[PDB]
Amino acid sequence: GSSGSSGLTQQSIGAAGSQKEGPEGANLFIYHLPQEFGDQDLLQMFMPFGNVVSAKVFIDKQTNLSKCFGFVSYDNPVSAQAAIQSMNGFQIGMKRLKVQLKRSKNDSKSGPSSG
Repeated sequence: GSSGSSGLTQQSIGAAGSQKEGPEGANLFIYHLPQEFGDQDLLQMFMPFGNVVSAKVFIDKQTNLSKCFGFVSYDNPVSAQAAIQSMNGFQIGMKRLKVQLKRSKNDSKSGPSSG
């Protein structure tokens, strides 16, 4: 496990380490992350599912080490789901992962009207 590849890629976006988010309704929060995983990893971990808009990791204020959880967001709530669908409970290393999009009480999606 923990396989990686440094294949020369011409993908220059600049999301690694950014508290940015997509459109209202779309969100992604990774929890129960390993020590091996960091900031970039998470990005290249969700990239496969789609073009991640935001991808960052939190750090403890006592152990100065990853909080075992990071934030993420897509361009829409339709793609962000694709990830969780599988990621949700992704058995990594010896444990499982926990991904969930920031819950939303009131979501007003101005869709098609007078149709």
